[PDB]
Amino acid sequence: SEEDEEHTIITDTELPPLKLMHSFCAFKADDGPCKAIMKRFFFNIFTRQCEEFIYGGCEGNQNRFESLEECKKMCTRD
Amino acid sequence: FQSKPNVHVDGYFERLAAKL
Repeated sequence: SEEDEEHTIITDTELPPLKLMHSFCAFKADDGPCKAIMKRFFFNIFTRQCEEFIYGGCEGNQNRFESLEECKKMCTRD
Repeated sequence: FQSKPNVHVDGYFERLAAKL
């Protein structure tokens, strides 16, 4: 489990490697510091699926989408 | 970056806890 974008990055297991559209698709899902309960989606590089998480409403990172489809578009090829 | 079985930031589940 290593992925690359333009320059490359490694982590700890084995399934044929992903050239990620954008680097942020491999960032951990981040709730941020605010306390709301917002259902959002992010790309999980280990299951290779877009998955649900709870966003607090502020800050965080780019691996965060309002829909399954919006997430596919950014973090999945064609 | 995500690491094997750690796809969320530190304290995600503990903070989530408290919200729900």
